[PDB]
Amino acid sequence: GIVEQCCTSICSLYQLENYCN
Amino acid sequence: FVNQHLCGSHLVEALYLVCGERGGFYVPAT
Repeated sequence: GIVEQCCTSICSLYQLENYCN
Repeated sequence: FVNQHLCGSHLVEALYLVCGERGGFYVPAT
């Protein structure tokens, strides 16, 4: 869940790429 | 790119910079 991952917590390009796949 | 809290259009921008520029995008046009 991109919102729970980035709005709520800290996320990085490493995780962002999984939402690109 | 730097790791930080990202939301809304800023989140979409980050996704674009990392992967939309590779052609891997679904573009949420609004």
